[PDB]
Order: sequence, then C-alpha cells, then structure tokens
Amino acid sequence: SNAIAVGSERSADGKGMLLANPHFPWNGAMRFYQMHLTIPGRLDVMGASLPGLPVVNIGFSRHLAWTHTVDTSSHFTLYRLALDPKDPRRYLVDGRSLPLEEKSVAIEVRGADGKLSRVEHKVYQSIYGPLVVWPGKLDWNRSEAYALRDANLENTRVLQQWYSINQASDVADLRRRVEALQGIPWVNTLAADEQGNALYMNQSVVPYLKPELIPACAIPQLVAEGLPALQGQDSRCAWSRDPAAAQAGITPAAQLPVLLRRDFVQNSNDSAWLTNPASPLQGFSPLVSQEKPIGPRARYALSRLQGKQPLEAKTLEEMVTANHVFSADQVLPDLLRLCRDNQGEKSLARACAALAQWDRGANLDSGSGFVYFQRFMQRFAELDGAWKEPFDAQRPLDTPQGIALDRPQVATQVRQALADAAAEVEKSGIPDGARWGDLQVSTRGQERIAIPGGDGHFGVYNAIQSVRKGDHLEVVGGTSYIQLVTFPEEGPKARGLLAFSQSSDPRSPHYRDQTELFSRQQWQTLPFSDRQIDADPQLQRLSIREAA
Amino acid sequence: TGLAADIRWTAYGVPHIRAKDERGLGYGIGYAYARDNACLLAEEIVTARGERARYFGSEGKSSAELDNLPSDIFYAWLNQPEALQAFWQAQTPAVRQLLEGYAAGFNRFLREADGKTTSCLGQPWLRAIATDDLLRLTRRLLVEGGVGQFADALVAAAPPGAEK
Ligand SMILES: *[B-](O)(O)CCCCCC
Repeated sequence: SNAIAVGSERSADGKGMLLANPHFPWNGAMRFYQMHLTIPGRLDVMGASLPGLPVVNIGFSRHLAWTHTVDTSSHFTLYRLALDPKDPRRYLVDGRSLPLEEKSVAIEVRGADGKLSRVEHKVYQSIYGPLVVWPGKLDWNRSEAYALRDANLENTRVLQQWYSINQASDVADLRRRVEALQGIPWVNTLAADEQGNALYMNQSVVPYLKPELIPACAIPQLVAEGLPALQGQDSRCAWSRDPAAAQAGITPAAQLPVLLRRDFVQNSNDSAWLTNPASPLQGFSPLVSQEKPIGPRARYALSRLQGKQPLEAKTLEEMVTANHVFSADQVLPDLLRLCRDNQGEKSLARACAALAQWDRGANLDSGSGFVYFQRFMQRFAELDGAWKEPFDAQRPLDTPQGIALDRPQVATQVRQALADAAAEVEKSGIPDGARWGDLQVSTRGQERIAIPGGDGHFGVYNAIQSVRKGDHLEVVGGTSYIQLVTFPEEGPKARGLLAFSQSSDPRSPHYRDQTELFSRQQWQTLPFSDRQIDADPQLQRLSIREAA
Repeated sequence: TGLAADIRWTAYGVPHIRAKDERGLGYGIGYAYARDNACLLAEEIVTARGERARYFGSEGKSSAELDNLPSDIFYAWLNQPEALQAFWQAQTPAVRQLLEGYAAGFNRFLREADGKTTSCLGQPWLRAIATDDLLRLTRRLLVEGGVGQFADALVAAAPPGAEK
C-alpha cells in the first residue's frame, strides 16, 4: 500500500490533501467495497470497507481524510518452549513443568458419496497460545516447541475504533480517538485535514516488552531472521503490563511513532523511520519500528515529494498513473552499458534491444523490456555485492545505486543473469509485438480486461500482483480502492476508483464497469454532498424497512 | 421503530445509506452489500465458520488458498462459541446495533432475491446470516496480522513420536 498526506506548507492550495493507494486482494474476504454512511447530525463519512464490516475502513468526511498501510510492527510473538525432559507434552516455566492444554475440534467433511463424516483434531495450547510447527525450522521435538501469542486475539475494540474514526472531525480529533482506544489491529494510519495538518501514526496493537528485558528475552538466531521470538521458559518474558495501555500486554500509545507535520508524510510499507526524512523517527522497540533501508516504492515517493515546489492533486494522481518502474533507475543505465559492451553476443540481442526500446514503465503499451527487466532483477537480487554504491545508511534515499561493472567478477555474473533471464523469456510463449497489457489482464466472465501496473518490489507505485494462468497473467491483488481527497471551500473533492468494481458477481451491472475505467486510468468523482449526489444522472433510490 | 434505511446509488453502484440510528444504518449497509456481493459473503462466512469441508469437501481450497480441512480446523478453533460470546459482550451498544442491522439487511435481500444480481441462488451455503457470523469475519480479519499467518503451522503442530 501507499499513502501520502500533504499539509499547508507544501500543497498548492494551502490546505490538506491525501492520496490513498492501498494494495489488497481483488477477491475474497479482503475485497474493498465503496459506500457512504450518514446519520444526519452526527455521522457523514464516505470511503471503502471490507466484507462484513458496517463501518468505513478508509475514507473521508467534511474536514478530514484518512487511510491505512500495513505496518512493519510485530503484532505477535513466538515463544520457544523448553520441554519437560520426561514429557514432550509438558513444558517448563521457571523450572516448573506445566501440562499442555488440548482442545479438540470436530469438522464435518463431505465425501464424494455425499455422506458427511466427522474428523476430530487436537489443538495443543500453552499459557501463551497454540503451538505451531514449521518443519525444518520450528519443530516440535523432545527438547523444544514453539507457541504463538497473537495480540489481536484480545482486541475487542476494532469495530468501535473504526466507527470512532468515522466520526472524527479533524486530524487532532482523529489522533485522540485512535490513541485512546488503541483498536487499530495491524496498520499505519495517515491523514490530512482541511486546516492543512498531515499526520502519520504507527498506532496499532503491538506486544509490549520493557526495554531492559529485550536483550535477555529475545531468541537471537530467530530475531535475526525477522521473527519476534521470545524465551518461553522464563516468566519474566511475558508481555509487560502498563496501566496506560488499552489492553493488557500491549504497547502504550505514547511509545508508538507519531509524526504531525504541515509539509508531508508518506508510507509504502516500510518502518516509521523515514516517514519524512526531515524528521526521522528513531528510538523505538524493534517490535515497533527499525531503521531498515526503505523499499523502492517509498524511495520513489520521496524522490517526488522532496523539495520546495507546491504539490498538486494531479501530481499525486500521476505518481500512480505513470506506472514508472523505479527500480530501473538504479540498474538499467549500467545494464545498457553492459549491453553496449557485448554487442553481437547473439544470446543477448533480443533482450538488449527490448530493454533499449522500453519506456521504463508498466503501462498497457509498455514493451517486453519490462518482462526482461523483471526476470533479470529476480536473478540480480541473488547476486552478492553487485551494487556500485551499496546501501549507505547516511544516504538511505540514494542508495543502493548502479552495477559495479568495474569489477570483473560482478560483470561476469550480471551478464550471466541477463542471458539466463533472456533464455527464460524466449522459452515462454510470448508473441512478437506483445505489449505488457496483452499479458497482464483481469478476467471478467468470458472476457479479459488489460490491467496497467506492475509488482511493487520493482518500484511500481501502482502495485499490481498477478500469477500465470494459461496464456496470461491474471491479476490477484494490488491497487484496489483509490481515493484522492482535497478540500475546496464547497466541500471535500474526492477523486478515484474501485479498480475491480463494486460487485464480485458476474450478473451485476457493476461487475466490470470501474475495471474498464481502471484499464484506461480514468479516475472519477466520488460524490459526497447532497448536490453532487443529486447531480448524478444514474441516481437511484430505495427506502426499506422491517419490524425489529 | 425500528429497522429502516434510505439508500441512494450513484454511478458504478456506490450506495449512500441514510438512517436515524446505527440499527437502521446497518440495515442499509447489509442490504446494499448483499445486492452486490451476497455470494462472496456467504462463501467467506462458510470459511470463518470452518464449514468448507462440509459444503465443498477436502479437495477444495478457501479464497486464501488454504486447503479446506486445515482452514476449517483453524477457524473452528479460532471462532469457538466461548470466544464469540466474550467478543460480543465487549461490544458497545452502537456496534451491536450496527451488526444486528447489517445481518437483518443482508437477510432481507436473500429473502427477496430472484437471481438478478446473485449467481448462487439455491446453493445450500447461501443462507440467512447472524451477528455471530459477522463476529467470525471480524476475528478472522483480526488475526491476519498474527496467528492467521500460521494457520497451516497450527494445524501441523503434533507431539513427537518414539523417533530416533
Ligand atoms: B497495503 O498493501 O499495506 C494493505 C492496506 C489495507 C488497509 C486495510 C484497512
């Protein structure tokens, strides 16, 4: 997901502005749905929500717009159990042997004969939660096992939290409401208001460990592999309690990253660190936020946001609609030099031409150079020390950069990586004259619709995720609900789309209508006021009631 | 008195729901979403109830690409009656009313649906829903940033035998 909030110091109108670009599945339980909710006098919010939820998850009101991105904070901890040497179904806490609780669940299973048979399954549980096994990594032997404690299991506040957000007036009010309830499960919150405040919040439900406990309670090997693993044989490694927290064992709001500014804030699924590099966020628990090198999407955004020039709504919109593959900025120049140093290698001929013709984008008309670039980058990432300028923590926005072609070993592997990537591409059934849009589609009934965008790992702000199905790439997730909000005097001007349309049902008139528009990248008005809604020639109305 | 909603649709089928309370508001949301996505919600509720194997057998998968039986085991464990009751008791009156309204609105569409925008009419899993079902979906959403990512790992967790 991407999110950009712009304040009074940077916006062309001196007012707030927000671009909401979450990246979510195009099917299933997390498929966004547009709606506008009003209880006259005390509620008026519009945006998108998830199936089953009677609140708006991402949206805007009279003076406020907000959105979310998935954070990098941990919302659970693994616990390595020290098993009783006499009994692998018992585990030790403070040297004392405790029994595992066993909960059996019964499942009805339909056979081909259509008969229902009953399957019983035992779920083993510790004081921390259920046991989990990753064969070859997290095993359950006679020495150790692993349990998982999910913080959001006790989060009964999630619905009230979004309902409260739906009622928020401005950025300050939104912040109060979110910090007071701590009901946001696992996302960042970014917002902007008419007054021109831009807010970033890493305010979610995060397991709390007092700072002095961390170096003793962590499992070094596992945390180095990105797992929030703790020592489960020590009672002192239980989540710390702070009466200020809305929930026992979670991190108090005062200790979570917040940035309130009037220039801008952004997030593309990296930590809170470089939300705005002018004011870096540091000094948090590793469970909360770390100073990791940012992904190409954030790096792209910051390259468009840094500076003194006023930001327009059009500028933010085109950050999405341009479909620029930003990772090509770091490697393609030197890759083309390589292609020039190796003319008449024959094996490299098709690839070097395609890469040279390529518009460095993931548009419908983008050439096969994108495909070659993708396969190459998948191999280039597996090479060791091939960046000319490796990551410099003093230059986190401009590094890494370039291919170290002045080192003969590197030049050897990069050319091999290219020849391999080329080989894979020629092998596949890709016709000549094939553009990216001919490849990436979304199926609607018996037809296809070409979809612009590419994988976010390649620095495409308009992130689109697809898998190979038959002759094509079928979109499964990515850019979904788009919302760009400004605050002119009349009221909120909201602009965007729901990329995959309102209905998942092929029989509906709204099964592919917005999808056709997304293909053409033609965003639309999101009507909010009574006058905007009345001005719609497609306006329909129905009043329903029934006895309670 | 008691469940009532005014609904306006603009271009592309975007619903605009007006009501005097949370109950009426939920009523409109449930009806409108059902008109667009009744089959989707029905399938996902089956998943959250851990009944995929019951309706579809063990060879199939959920929309999250989990085998039906492991998925059913996970969600049966996750959404036990005791868990759902505690969650419900912890809800504010406003939220309870939203959910009650949603369920009633969704169910009203089901009763009157003639297949115009619903491809799964007649299917046994397409049925009236309850507030508990919405709680099951909410909890499923909650654990997506945690134990939900370890659904397969939870199902696979078994004590060692007499090996080596
Ligand atoms: B994005 O890929 O971080 C997903 C964000 C979804 C926000 C849900 C409210």
